[PDB]
Amino acid sequence: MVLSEGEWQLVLHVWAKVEADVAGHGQDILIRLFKSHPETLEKFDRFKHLKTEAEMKASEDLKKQGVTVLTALGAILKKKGHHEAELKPLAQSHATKHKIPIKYLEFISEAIIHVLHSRHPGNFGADAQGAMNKALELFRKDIAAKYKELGYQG
Ligand code: HEM
Repeated sequence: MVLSEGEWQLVLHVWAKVEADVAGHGQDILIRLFKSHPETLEKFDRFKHLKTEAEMKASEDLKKQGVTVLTALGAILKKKGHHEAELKPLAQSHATKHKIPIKYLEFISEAIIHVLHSRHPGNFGADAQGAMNKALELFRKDIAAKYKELGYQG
């Protein structure tokens, strides 16, 4: 798949809004993820013990990982599909170190779209959400194909 320049623009516009508060959005997304798909929290050795949303919210470690996730994602989106270099190390660690099934990347994709919709209704209408969704689908597709080359699930 391939996004048009129109589509990239919709994604980068809402993204520029996200980047006004990386840590806040990170936290919101990860929390959404953990609340919606609690099995995912188990993958995080450092924060697997967190029992409630309040505990999630007060975790400095959780807030650091949200910033890490978003910074890496942002760098990929800003590539506008030319992300081969960035995907390599992410695919390797997620497939062989962390062991993250594609299914889990679909779950965070869902948390991403949920938070953007909630926080940026003005810049996240139906066309922008379509474009975001295509952007993440490309990402997931390309990561799935690297998983396969690495010898893991796809
Ligand atoms: C938006 C898709 C994702 C991005 C861009 C992302 C990015 C990253 C980055 C940049 C790191 C640190 C470097 C590394 O280990 O490669 C990281 C670590 C990690 N990721 Fe992700 N990740 C994503 C999805 C997920 C999901 C869905 C999970 C689990 C459900 C996951 C689990 C982990 C874990 C367990 C680590 C190590 C945390 C620690 O330091 O113990 N990742 N991720």
